[PDB]
Amino acid sequence: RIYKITVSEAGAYATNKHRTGYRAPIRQSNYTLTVPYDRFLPEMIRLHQSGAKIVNVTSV
Amino acid sequence: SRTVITEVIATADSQGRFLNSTELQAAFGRFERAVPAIEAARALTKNQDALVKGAVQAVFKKFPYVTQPGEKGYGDSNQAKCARDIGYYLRFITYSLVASGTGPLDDYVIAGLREVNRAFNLNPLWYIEALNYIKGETGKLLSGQSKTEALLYIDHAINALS
Amino acid sequence: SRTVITEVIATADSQGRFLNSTELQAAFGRFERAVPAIEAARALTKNQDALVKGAVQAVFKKFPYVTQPGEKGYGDSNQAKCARDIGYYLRFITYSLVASGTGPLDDYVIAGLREVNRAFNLNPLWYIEALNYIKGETGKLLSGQSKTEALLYIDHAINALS
Amino acid sequence: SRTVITEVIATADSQGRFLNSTELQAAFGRFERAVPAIEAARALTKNQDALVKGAVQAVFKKFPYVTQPGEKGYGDSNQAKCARDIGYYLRFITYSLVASGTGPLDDYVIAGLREVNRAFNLNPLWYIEALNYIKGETGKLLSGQSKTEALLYIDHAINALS
Amino acid sequence: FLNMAKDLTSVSRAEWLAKSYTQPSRYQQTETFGQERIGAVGAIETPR
Amino acid sequence: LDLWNTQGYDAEIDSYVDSEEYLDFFGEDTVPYFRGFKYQTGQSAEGFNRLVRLYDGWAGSDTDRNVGGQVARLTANLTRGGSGLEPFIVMANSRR
Amino acid sequence: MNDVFTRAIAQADLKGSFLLESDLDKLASFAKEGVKRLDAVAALTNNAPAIISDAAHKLFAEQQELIQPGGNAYPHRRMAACLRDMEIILRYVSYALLAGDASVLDDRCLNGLRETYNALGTPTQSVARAVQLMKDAAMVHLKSTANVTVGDCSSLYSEAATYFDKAAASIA
Amino acid sequence: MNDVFTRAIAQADLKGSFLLESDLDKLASFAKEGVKRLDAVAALTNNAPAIISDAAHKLFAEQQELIQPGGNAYPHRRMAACLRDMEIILRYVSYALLAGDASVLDDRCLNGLRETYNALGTPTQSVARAVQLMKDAAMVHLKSTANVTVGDCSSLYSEAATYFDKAAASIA
Amino acid sequence: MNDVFTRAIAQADLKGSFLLESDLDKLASFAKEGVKRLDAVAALTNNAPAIISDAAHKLFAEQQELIQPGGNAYPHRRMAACLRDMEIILRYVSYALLAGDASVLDDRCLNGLRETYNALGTPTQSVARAVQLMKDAAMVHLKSTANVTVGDCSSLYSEAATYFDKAAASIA
Amino acid sequence: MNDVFTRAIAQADLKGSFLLESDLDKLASFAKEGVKRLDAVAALTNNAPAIISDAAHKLFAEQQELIQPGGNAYPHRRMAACLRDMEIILRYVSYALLAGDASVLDDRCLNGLRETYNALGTPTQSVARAVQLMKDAAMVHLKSTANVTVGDCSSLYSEAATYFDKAAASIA
Amino acid sequence: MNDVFTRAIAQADLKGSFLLESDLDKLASFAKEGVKRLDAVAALTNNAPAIISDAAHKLFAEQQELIQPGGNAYPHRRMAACLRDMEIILRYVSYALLAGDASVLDDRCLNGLRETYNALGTPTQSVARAVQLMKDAAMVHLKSTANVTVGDCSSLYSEAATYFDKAAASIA
Ligand SMILES: CCC1=C(C)/C(=C/C2=NC(=C\c3[nH]c(/C=C4\NC(=O)[C@H](C)[C@H]4CC)c(C)c3CCC(=O)O)/C(CCC(=O)O)=C2C)NC1=O
Ligand SMILES: CCC1=C(C)/C(=C/C2=NC(=C\c3[nH]c(/C=C4\NC(=O)[C@H](C)[C@H]4CC)c(C)c3CCC(=O)O)/C(CCC(=O)O)=C2C)NC1=O
Ligand SMILES: CCC1=C(C)/C(=C/C2=NC(=C\c3[nH]c(/C=C4\NC(=O)[C@H](C)[C@H]4CC)c(C)c3CCC(=O)O)/C(CCC(=O)O)=C2C)NC1=O
Ligand SMILES: CCC1=C(C)/C(=C/C2=NC(=C\c3[nH]c(/C=C4\NC(=O)[C@H](C)[C@H]4CC)c(C)c3CCC(=O)O)/C(CCC(=O)O)=C2C)NC1=O
Ligand SMILES: CCC1=C(C)/C(=C/C2=NC(=C\c3[nH]c(/C=C4\NC(=O)[C@H](C)[C@H]4CC)c(C)c3CCC(=O)O)/C(CCC(=O)O)=C2C)NC1=O
Ligand SMILES: CCC1=C(C)/C(=C/C2=NC(=C\c3[nH]c(/C=C4\NC(=O)[C@H](C)[C@H]4CC)c(C)c3CCC(=O)O)/C(CCC(=O)O)=C2C)NC1=O
Ligand SMILES: CCC1=C(C)/C(=C/C2=NC(=C\c3[nH]c(/C=C4\NC(=O)[C@H](C)[C@H]4CC)c(C)c3CCC(=O)O)/C(CCC(=O)O)=C2C)NC1=O
Ligand SMILES: CCC1=C(C)/C(=C/C2=NC(=C\c3[nH]c(/C=C4\NC(=O)[C@H](C)[C@H]4CC)c(C)c3CCC(=O)O)/C(CCC(=O)O)=C2C)NC1=O
Ligand SMILES: CCC1=C(C)/C(=C/C2=NC(=C\c3[nH]c(/C=C4\NC(=O)[C@H](C)[C@H]4CC)c(C)c3CCC(=O)O)/C(CCC(=O)O)=C2C)NC1=O
Ligand SMILES: CCC1=C(C)/C(=C/C2=NC(=C\c3[nH]c(/C=C4\NC(=O)[C@H](C)[C@H]4CC)c(C)c3CCC(=O)O)/C(CCC(=O)O)=C2C)NC1=O
Ligand SMILES: CCC1=C(C)/C(=C/C2=NC(=C\c3[nH]c(/C=C4\NC(=O)[C@H](C)[C@H]4CC)c(C)c3CCC(=O)O)/C(CCC(=O)O)=C2C)NC1=O
Repeated sequence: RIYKITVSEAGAYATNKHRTGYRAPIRQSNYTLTVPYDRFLPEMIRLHQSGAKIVNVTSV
Repeated sequence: SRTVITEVIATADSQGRFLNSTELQAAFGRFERAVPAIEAARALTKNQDALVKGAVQAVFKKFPYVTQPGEKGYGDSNQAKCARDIGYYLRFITYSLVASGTGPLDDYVIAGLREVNRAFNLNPLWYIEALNYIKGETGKLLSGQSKTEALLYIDHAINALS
Repeated sequence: SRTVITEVIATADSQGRFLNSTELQAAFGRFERAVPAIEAARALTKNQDALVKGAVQAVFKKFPYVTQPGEKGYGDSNQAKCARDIGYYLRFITYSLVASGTGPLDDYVIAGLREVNRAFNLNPLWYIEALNYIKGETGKLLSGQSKTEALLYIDHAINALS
Repeated sequence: SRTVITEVIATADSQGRFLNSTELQAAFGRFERAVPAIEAARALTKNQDALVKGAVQAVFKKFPYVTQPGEKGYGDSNQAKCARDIGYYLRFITYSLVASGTGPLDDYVIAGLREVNRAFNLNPLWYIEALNYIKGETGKLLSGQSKTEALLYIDHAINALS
Repeated sequence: FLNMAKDLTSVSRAEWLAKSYTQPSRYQQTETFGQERIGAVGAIETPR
Repeated sequence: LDLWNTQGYDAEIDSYVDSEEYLDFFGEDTVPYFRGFKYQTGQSAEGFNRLVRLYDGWAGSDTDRNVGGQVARLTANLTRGGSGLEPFIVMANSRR
Repeated sequence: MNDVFTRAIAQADLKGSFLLESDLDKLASFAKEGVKRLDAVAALTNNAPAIISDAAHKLFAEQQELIQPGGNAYPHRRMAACLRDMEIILRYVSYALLAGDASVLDDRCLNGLRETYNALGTPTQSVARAVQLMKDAAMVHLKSTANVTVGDCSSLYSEAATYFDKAAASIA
Repeated sequence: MNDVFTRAIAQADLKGSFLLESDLDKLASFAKEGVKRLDAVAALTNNAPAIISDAAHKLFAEQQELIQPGGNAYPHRRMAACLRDMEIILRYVSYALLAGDASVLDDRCLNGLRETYNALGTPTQSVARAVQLMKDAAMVHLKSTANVTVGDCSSLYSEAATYFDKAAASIA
Repeated sequence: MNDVFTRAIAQADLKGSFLLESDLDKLASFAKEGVKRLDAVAALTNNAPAIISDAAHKLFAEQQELIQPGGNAYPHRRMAACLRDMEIILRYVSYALLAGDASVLDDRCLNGLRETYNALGTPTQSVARAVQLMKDAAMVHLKSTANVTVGDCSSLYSEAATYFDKAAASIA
Repeated sequence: MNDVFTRAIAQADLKGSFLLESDLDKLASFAKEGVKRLDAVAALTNNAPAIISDAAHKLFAEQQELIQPGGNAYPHRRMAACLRDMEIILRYVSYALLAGDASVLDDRCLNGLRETYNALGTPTQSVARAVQLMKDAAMVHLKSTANVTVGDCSSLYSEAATYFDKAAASIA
Repeated sequence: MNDVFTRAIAQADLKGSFLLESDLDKLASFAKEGVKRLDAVAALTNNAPAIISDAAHKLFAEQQELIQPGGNAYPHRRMAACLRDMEIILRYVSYALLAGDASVLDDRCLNGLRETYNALGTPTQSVARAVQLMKDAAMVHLKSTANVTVGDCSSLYSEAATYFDKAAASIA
């Protein structure tokens, strides 16, 4: 199915951006992305690697 | 901060695979080399006040002009900030020695160094000359591989500030 | 091939930075423990004959159902290129020892292993039995750090075959 | 370079459409302000030598510690390069005034400014002082609006340096 | 040689060096030279 | 090629779009643009040249309606690693 | 991309020189006659569909082979692409008329266009013919003195003519 | 996500002080145990397929409802997802064991792992039981003294058990 | 990307044979002077800004044509690009010094660099001069006896000279 | 994204009727005094780093806890982020001033900033204090009667104060 | 892409005419024979692994140099690529058999394959030989009468052979 992942960044993403430098224009922290089941795992791993914080996931 | 063990784990998780022979390689090297690094950390910690005062006076030496009235080094608050900043740099050097990786250095001074110094009109050459002072001091204060461990981190700090 | 040197140069290049202290420390570790690895490589190269013959015989003992007619192990040519394959595995394991990284194994054997074995209907358990035997007499032939270094690569090849 | 007309055309082109009322009104504003800007450039061109000499002298007055032996401000070559730099800045300020956009500055001076100044250890504060001088004498050289445009461009340069 | 001598000695070295530094280069290259050569001025100056 | 062969076309597109390169430079909100006209870290010094070869100008397209078809441009350069004339450039930069 | 002012600045930078009094006078004159330039640009922009329709009708009357089966404008796709090309060329010519420099044309409009047409098989003589027809259609709207203060604007007519010619010359 | 040394640096900077001598002594003790720790993590990474396979055999022997049609380990697709999830959990356990820190586990998967399993409806108690079986197999392979010099490692088994427990308790 | 070990393996595999006894001896020797090789690589990395700055000063003294209005390194942007290239080439030289082979240098830095400069209109002779000046400023810091054990490294100096000269001959 | 004219047009369209003569007079007045608006925006822009530096010095003199280790602006990068946020707020305030409408500030900079700071752990009240300090420095710089012909611009001062106060209120 | 119908339509469009009665008759015959075409395509698809394995065995018995160290199918990786390429070519041949047209084979599979193999160092003669062995195995399976209703399908045999040898001709 499709799952909505609400993402937050509380500093791990912040320090990664501080090291690498702002490299695409800055954006707000809390945001939500819809992901299908096929792309569910890679998107999850990608968020975890980036230092992103996921506050909740909803199935619809 | 991104250190040797941490970089191992991050590389392994990036590729979605385990810890292989090379990653165990790096981990063993770090674990065996910790001892010179931590003794260097102890030596730098015990001699912190002498080092920071020497570096502060070195900055006032190679930059005599900063001290006159109307300049940035004049005032007790400004020189206290000088001492505190040199102590910060020394503390993060010791942290990087303990961690066996410049991660503490990068994340606590390097990231955001240039634009902060631009904003507050702090000349990086002051801190470069101070850190060269600590470099020369520890070249004498340390013996063996610990000297190399301290001096490599000091030179990384120089390369960042330069 | 990706070795310690190749890995550190790749990670330095991707970030566009000079080789820092941690990479130099890893390189020093590789250079220091080359000597046990090259000793292991010399031991395995010298003993390759009895090694490969024993491994083939171990495969036949563990899979006696392969030598009968109508099956893979039947024939003299099939025997000869069984031995050829085990010699390949041994040679690339020695390459891995010398290079202080599993890069030769990945690149030459592991990359494309499963689809080749599926196309020609080669049981990976045949080769796991051969490498388990080789693992057995590595202890007989090797000692100290040398033995563990060879065991790492043999286990890596078995894991990939798994 | 990034001027009023070029930005207008770039926005129209990026959206793949002709020039409408908004864009023509912007170009109209550019064509009106051309008069004060062009004759401010004329006045700045006329007094270029005095302005450059005064800016260099102001730098030395504010930074007396550069001119004694051993550092950047010492030597005929260094002082000639100082005159050349201040003339560069003035030239591109007049260019920007004529072109009615910070395109000349942004493209020739500001782009790469910090990396270059860092590499050659040129303090941006020297040029900030020189441009503040230039601002002081353009205050009295120019009247009405021309003063306004020349100040906008001088301050854009200053802001980029700081 | 008299002209070369006058330029060398008569005047100060400072303005001599200043005018030598601003002499037009023999490479007559604008800033966009090089991007006009590979034809990528537009592909670079497009707004992000 | 292996990715498309083993997992199809969609996975091949997802590799490009889920790549760390894409997210570093474009990241979910900016349109892609031509980066390779400036030095990129990890570039191979032939990437600039390969992009100049791939780029056809502002009025150029990548159409499949060109007379010969839609044909590859970088195969020999990619496989060889370069023009193959560099050793001879080194020889020339010696005596003659 | 450059306008007239940036072209002058670029030429002066090759000399390491400030802008001369004469060149500043030329730029001031360009600016003072900018309202006429704006009216010419508005004439090209506002009458663009008329210009393109006139040029298309004349082009396909002169060259019937472009709209037969096998022609370069036969199916709806090829004709749509042809009309898009004409619109694009007129759009960039108006950009150049506003800027005062043919730089926008050479940097963007005509950058890889001859090679594009050559690889496609488009008869570039016919494209240049369409561009000339557009020039003819655009001169009548540029010269129209209705609803605008009457004055001397022959220079703008000549400049627009030369931009259309530069497009056509780059094509063919 | 940070190592034991980086953790100690973290508290040291939060209080702003240089690293204390006792904390330095603890870090030196850890770096002394480091070689034992590398043997342990090498055991974990080396025997991973056997660990997963044994844990799976036992888990689907003790719970057939996952195997039956309509179960959550049915069909091949779900069974492969189960095996992959055990793989990922063991990978993170080895990562934490090498790092010596437990938050490198919670900030990697366990933060969203429970919410994911609640969305998919996977019984978290089954995943916890799978991780516990993996723990048993990991202790069995860890305590093996063949081809490695003999010595006590009680701290390492305790730490590995705590990490397995943290995974199985954060999922459930 | 090849070092000496992988290059030896590649040759041995084209032959289809194990590494010979003399090959193992050469590789053991390489690993033996690996410490001095690391000293040289650290000398190049720690002193990069000084090497680049010295090379730039001498280069722009010699060829002042490069930095006058119109020169290829004249505006701030192109001068910064110049310094960036110098740092890149020095970085790849240091990589080649670490690996013991120039394969990384040639493959990732030099194979297309000259035609890049030609495409942009950059004088390749001046780039080669800059690389030579970098070699000069790097030998002085490379031989610095302070801070390291005194010993013999003439072979390393020759190897680094070959890397720098190959860069200069490739670019020119 | 609106300005005064677009907002007025929006209300006129919701009522479904033409703009009234009172509205036309109001907007004609707005455009007549837009010269003062340009002066105010130029004053805000030309002195932006001075405003930010002054406000930072004041804020870090008053709120000393941020600077100290463990404070929100202690790690040297967090100071960089503080400065970046202050500059962003100033930039959007100047945008809104030029527009005459506060919607551009809100919809693009302030709508999520509260949740961002709360997720981060930043003290929002100190951010509001920084915004007010920026308001004070900006008022000092706009009221500078030099460099411009003297005139009554109390409306501009009030408008800028409203934008700063509204930004502070939305932040905290 | 083209099938037989779409080519016919394409030439008819080039003339600008309808499809003549003879062309419609040929297409009717094609569609009548379509069920035999489907049987041929399913024979190619169903027995594909057998075809690839037989071709590989024959090819590597014939050319043992390919599987010796230094051969172009020596390491596992090159052997996997070899088998992958054979599968890909057979798959595009099955596509062309179903379509009745060799267009997809040319456009996709053989677009630039000879230059690819020349740059890789791949012997194009051996690739063509592999295509011939695949053709032989395919004819063995396609002539099979088991599980199909007996009938004359020689046109399909000859057409399949033309696709195979066209691939082999383009490669070598
Ligand atoms: C639309 C424009 C926009 C804004 C304005 C914005 C604010 C913003 N501020 C941030 C961090 C921050 N912001 C601040 C600044 C505050 N804390 C200090 O106490 C100061 C008093 C005060 C500044 C006035 C600090 C210190 C951080 C770092 C937080 C951390 O790393 O822990 C971050 C997270 C950085 C990242 O994820 O890489 C954002 C997104 N984001 C946007 O997209
Ligand atoms: C944890 C890492 C870290 C660093 C390195 C750091 C540097 C730093 N030093 C500062 C103050 C300062 N630091 C100095 C240092 C000068 N005094 C003179 O005697 C010398 C020439 C020179 C030192 C060598 C001065 C003059 C100031 C006052 C800046 C001002 O004008 O407000 C400030 C402004 C914020 C504040 O202290 O209130 C920063 C950001 N801050 C950090 O959080
Ligand atoms: C890079 C290193 C490398 C490896 C490891 C490798 C394995 C390998 N062995 C092969 C032959 C083979 N090898 C075997 C293996 C033996 N036969 C029996 O006596 C034993 C039970 C069994 C081993 C324990 C068999 C059964 C074949 C038959 C394939 C065929 O008939 O085509 C083949 C097919 C090529 C050929 O026809 O010779 C490959 C790819 N090839 C490589 O290039
Ligand atoms: C058009 C764009 C542009 C600008 C603006 C520019 C400035 C510039 N001036 C330079 C030299 C210099 N410029 C100065 C300036 C100093 N002289 C002292 O009297 C003062 C304290 C101070 C001036 C206020 C100095 C000392 C150098 C020599 C630095 C060195 O070689 O170590 C350099 C280094 C390269 C060279 O030596 O030519 C640059 C890039 N270059 C450009 O291409
Ligand atoms: C990884 C290996 C690698 C290298 C080294 C490399 C160099 C490189 N240099 C470039 C431009 C340049 N390079 C230079 C440097 C030269 N001109 C100066 O006069 C000097 C004589 C000389 C340096 C010593 C200059 C001035 C430019 C700007 C050219 C232009 O765009 O006009 C560019 C074009 C993109 C850009 O402007 O950033 C590349 C890709 N690329 C690579 O992939
Ligand atoms: C909103 C977009 C916009 C437009 C369109 C615009 C055009 C414009 N045309 C003007 C008059 C004029 N317009 C023209 C041009 C005409 N003369 C000939 O009849 C030609 C057919 C034609 C030009 C090709 C001339 C000659 C003047 C008189 C001004 C002069 O001669 O200097 C004026 C000044 C009014 C005055 O005479 O005092 C403007 C502002 N301005 C704008 O902001
Ligand atoms: C990025 C961090 C991460 C998370 C959050 C994670 C959990 C996780 N488990 C998943 C599915 C699954 N997970 C399981 C787990 C099995 N079910 C029970 O029977 C077993 C006891 C248990 C073994 C642990 C199953 C059966 C599915 C398939 C769910 C379905 O499709 O119905 C998925 C979705 C897979 C996809 O859509 O591609 C995720 C993300 N793995 C990770 O690497
Ligand atoms: C390159 C990868 C690598 C390997 C192969 C490795 C094995 C290894 N084990 C060692 C000692 C040891 N290793 C262990 C651990 C074992 N004790 C029990 O048998 C357990 C089953 C097991 C751990 C769970 C112990 C107890 C020692 C002796 C104590 C000590 O020397 O510190 C040593 C130190 C001997 C020396 O080099 O001088 C090595 C290198 N270490 C590595 O970094
Ligand atoms: C942190 C990473 C790291 C580095 C950087 C490192 C370098 C390093 N090289 C060493 C030996 C040495 N180093 C050198 C190199 C110097 N001799 C010449 O004067 C040259 C000027 C110069 C090199 C070009 C030499 C010749 C030796 C002695 C060789 C030997 O040990 O037999 C030593 C001391 C070991 C000893 O002599 O007992 C160190 C620490 N080791 C490390 O773990
Ligand atoms: C290129 C950018 C640009 C700017 C900056 C600009 C400002 C500008 N300010 C002007 C005078 C003025 N400027 C101001 C500004 C006020 N004076 C008070 O001291 C306040 C402190 C200050 C508010 C910030 C005032 C009130 C006038 C006179 C208004 C009038 O003419 O009635 C004028 C008309 C002068 C004339 O032609 O007679 C302009 C065009 N125009 C531009 O095209
Ligand atoms: C789901 C996929 C699908 C397939 C596979 C399919 C095949 C198919 N084959 C058929 C008969 C046939 N099939 C063949 C072809 C075979 N005869 C010879 O042995 C040749 C070796 C060989 C050709 C390669 C022939 C000759 C007929 C008799 C009908 C006719 O000749 O028109 C028929 C007509 C009904 C029948 O007689 O059984 C169908 C529908 N249709 C489908 O929808």
